[PDB]
Amino acid sequence: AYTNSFTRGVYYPDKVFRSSVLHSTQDLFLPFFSNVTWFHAIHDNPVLPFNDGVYFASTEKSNIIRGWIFGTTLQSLLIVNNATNVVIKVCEFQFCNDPFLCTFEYVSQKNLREFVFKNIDGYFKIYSKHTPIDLPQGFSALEPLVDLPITRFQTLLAAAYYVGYLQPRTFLLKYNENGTITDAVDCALDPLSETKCTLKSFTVEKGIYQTSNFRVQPTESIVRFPNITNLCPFGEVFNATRF
Amino acid sequence: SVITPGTNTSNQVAVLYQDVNCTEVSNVFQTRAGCLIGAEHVNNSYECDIPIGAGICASYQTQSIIA
Amino acid sequence: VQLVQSGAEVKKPGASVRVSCKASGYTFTGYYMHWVRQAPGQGLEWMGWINPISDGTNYAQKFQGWVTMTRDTSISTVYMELSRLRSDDTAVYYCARGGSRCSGGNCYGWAYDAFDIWGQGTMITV
Amino acid sequence: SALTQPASVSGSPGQSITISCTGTSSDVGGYNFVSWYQQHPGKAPKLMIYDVSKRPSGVSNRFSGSKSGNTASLTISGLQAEDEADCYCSSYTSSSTFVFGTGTKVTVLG
Amino acid sequence: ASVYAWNRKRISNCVLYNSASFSTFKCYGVCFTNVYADSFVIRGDEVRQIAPGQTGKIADYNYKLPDDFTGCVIAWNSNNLDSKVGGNYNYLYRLFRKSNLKPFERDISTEIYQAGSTPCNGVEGFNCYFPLQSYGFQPTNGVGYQPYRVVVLSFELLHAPATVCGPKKSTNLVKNKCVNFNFNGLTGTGVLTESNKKFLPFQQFGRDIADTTDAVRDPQTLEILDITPCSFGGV
Ligand SMILES: *[C@@H]1O[C@H](CO)[C@@H](O[C@@H]2O[C@H](CO)[C@@H](O[C@@H]3O[C@H](CO)[C@@H](O)[C@H](O[C@H]4O[C@H](CO)[C@@H](O)[C@H](O)[C@@H]4O[C@@H]4O[C@H](CO)[C@@H](O)[C@H](O)[C@H]4NC(C)=O)[C@@H]3O)[C@H](O)[C@H]2NC(C)=O)[C@H](O)[C@H]1NC(C)=O
Ligand SMILES: *[C@@H]1O[C@H](CO)[C@@H](O)[C@H](O)[C@H]1NC(C)=O
Ligand SMILES: *[C@@H]1O[C@H](CO)[C@@H](O)[C@H](O)[C@H]1NC(C)=O
Ligand SMILES: *[C@@H]1O[C@H](CO)[C@@H](O)[C@H](O)[C@H]1NC(C)=O
Ligand SMILES: *[C@@H]1O[C@H](CO)[C@@H](O)[C@H](O)[C@H]1NC(C)=O
Ligand SMILES: *[C@@H]1O[C@H](CO)[C@@H](O)[C@H](O)[C@H]1NC(C)=O
Repeated sequence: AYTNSFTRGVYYPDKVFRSSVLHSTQDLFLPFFSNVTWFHAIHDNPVLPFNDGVYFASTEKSNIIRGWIFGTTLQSLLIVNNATNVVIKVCEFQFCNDPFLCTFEYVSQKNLREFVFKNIDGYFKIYSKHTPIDLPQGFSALEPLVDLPITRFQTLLAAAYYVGYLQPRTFLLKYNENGTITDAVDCALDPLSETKCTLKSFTVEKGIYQTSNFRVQPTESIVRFPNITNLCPFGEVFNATRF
Repeated sequence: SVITPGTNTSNQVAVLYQDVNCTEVSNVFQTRAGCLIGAEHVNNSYECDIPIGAGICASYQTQSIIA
Repeated sequence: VQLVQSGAEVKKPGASVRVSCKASGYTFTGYYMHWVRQAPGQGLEWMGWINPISDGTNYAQKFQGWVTMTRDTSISTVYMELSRLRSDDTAVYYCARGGSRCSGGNCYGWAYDAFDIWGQGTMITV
Repeated sequence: SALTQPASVSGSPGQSITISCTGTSSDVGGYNFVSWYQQHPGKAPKLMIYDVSKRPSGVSNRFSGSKSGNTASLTISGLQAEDEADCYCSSYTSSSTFVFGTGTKVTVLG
Repeated sequence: ASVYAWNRKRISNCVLYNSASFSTFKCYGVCFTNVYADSFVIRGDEVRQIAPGQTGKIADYNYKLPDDFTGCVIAWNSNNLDSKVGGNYNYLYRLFRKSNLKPFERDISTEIYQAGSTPCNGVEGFNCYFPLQSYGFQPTNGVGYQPYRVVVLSFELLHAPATVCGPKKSTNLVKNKCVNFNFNGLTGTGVLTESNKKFLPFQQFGRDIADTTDAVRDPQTLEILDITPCSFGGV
């Protein structure tokens, strides 16, 4: 079950706030458009592999979705959520995802919510936002953050869900003067996008502009080294031990 | 290199590989000045809106980009 | 160099018997260790080996399913059990420590550094 | 094993009787790893060759190990009355196994 | 740790270099927030391989320093505890692997290292080698053979998290004039005032378009106050 995709794959990992900054960055990002998983629930909702950062949303307005569990490092950690004793723990699998009911752990506190996650090469990073409505076609600010110390996924809980992943990219931000990135433009996702993002302004007059360098990548490689391989006598050189 | 009606005007764009031939990587054209894409070549002639080069110019007209 | 093992762990026929061998002075773990047997005027068998620096083994498939090697690092010791034998399985049986590779050190500290002491799986009478 | 060699190969001293420890191109000619042994009976044995002809340390005196193909071909490099004794052979083998010979009595002549 | 089976320690929110009874110390410094650490017992020769930009079996198959890390390492002779008669074969290391290690990579699978075409099928043989080795370090050891204990440190130099070393202090505060400032993740001099706004709290600080600092979440309340460079100008 498969779908288009659009904006709002953006997030705040930094420690530097900036007012109205219009800054641009080259992190991992969502390649926004035209490709997401979108699912009807069924009797199945299978597990699937991690892939270079993971992006999700779903609607189960009863809080019908329980949540997620993850494999890692190719013990990983799984967290389970409630109005109380919301907890994240790392353990072997012993369970099933149904509704009616170890080495590290951590504890903390039309409807839809969205979440996106990744490892942080020594940390781990968590992000979320929510809003009732079905895709998030129109942009708005996204992914306030949570994080953890530093492969696979599963989940637990007539309902709707969406799945995606991130990729390395580059973007220019746009702002509300509170220093919130109220808007963004990708470098990657079009030559026009590239043009705008390279010139570092959100609009430009009619005209001609130098776009980029390019090169034809080589088709392949050859190494026409010598035609012979007679043994050098180093087993003599190091070896007439009357040295 | 790329050609625009201005960002505010439209999402159309045209592109030029700078005096580079095609047969390497829609509307496609050759000019004695490289490989051109997205713009429309026009047999009518006009005052220069935007320079292409080699006596060639571009504009926006019949409601898009023209060359 | 030191090597020792248990002697005549005599039985009455049909049954199981245990063994232990010991080697030292040689850095006992240094390479996999081999089992061997012979009887007077008979040839010499090899039956397998154990690696001290793992739990890995080989066998001669003649013997698997009724021979029972094991090894120690708490007291530099190695062991074998010969199990529920055929009647008149009887000979002398031994330990040795050769094989394929240098593993550093004396780069061919090898088999007859340890191809050594003897014991007699047997039945007897007073 | 069916790998075999004779019995009571013998001679007067210095005549250098030779031992065709012989098997198969899957064992002796299978492997560059063939091995040889002798003793005065009842002792732990005495290895002279571990690979084709390479003698251990201290093993030199009146020894002439060899192999060609499916025969390990040790010459005892001349007898010297050294022997209330018997003589033997072995190799490493396929699936990292090992093998042994029939071995061979020795006797010495005038 | 047995270095092929290295063990992390992860520490924050508290120096023994205030003594030098320990012998050996490789370093890039002489206070800061929080750290990743590892430690091993190593024969005195092999320590050569333990630096950024290094060769050999350790860098191949047991551990890997990032060549661009930052951190420090302390070591000392541990013979006194460890270099005992006969034994100490516990202290293992990896001699071979199918591939060389990336930084802080680890592997404790123990399949027989086949070499070349040999389908060694989990059994040791010629050209079919068991992957590991261990010192078996003993009292007769020359110093190159003798064990040193070694501990390894590397620094989580991101500055919004709260943590510190043991030895640190802090003062009272004031809202005005030029002053010299410090925080476990921020230090300098500046002419502070209040702020017109507040951050997303995940950001420790505001920064200028020039990337200079502008405001910081002051731990007195994580509070937000906005700072001119101390009053200066031509004459
Ligand atoms: C001065 O003299 C000394 C003493 O001879 C030399 O010592 C040599 O040191 C080398 C290390 O640099 C040793 O090299 C390896 O040793 C391993 C353990 O012994 C062994 O596994 C290697 O085996 C290959 O080489 C052997 C010959 O040394 C071959 O018998 C063996 O089968 C291996 O070669 C295979 O050959 C077949 C057939 O062509 C191929 O199909 C395989 O692909 C080959 N495999 C490999 C892995 O090559 C290797 O020996 C070396 O052993 C040791 N010398 C001796 C005699 O053992 C010094 O090096 C010398 N000085 C100089 C400068 O050479
Ligand atoms: C994803 O992109 C490919 C390539 O353009 C396209 O064929 C496919 O239709 C897209 N996905 C969906 C759900 O349309
Ligand atoms: C900043 O945020 C506040 C509250 O959300 C709002 O009242 C104000 O208009 C915002 N100002 C700007 C410039 O975004
Ligand atoms: C944007 O372009 C359109 C036509 O290209 C024009 O009508 C409009 O005035 C432009 N926007 C502004 C703010 O001038
Ligand atoms: C440009 O490419 C075409 C084929 O793609 C070729 O026929 C032509 O000769 C090329 N231009 C020049 C100047 O060679
Ligand atoms: C442009 O002119 C050329 C030559 O006169 C002719 O081949 C071509 O068909 C014309 N195209 C159009 C769109 O008028």
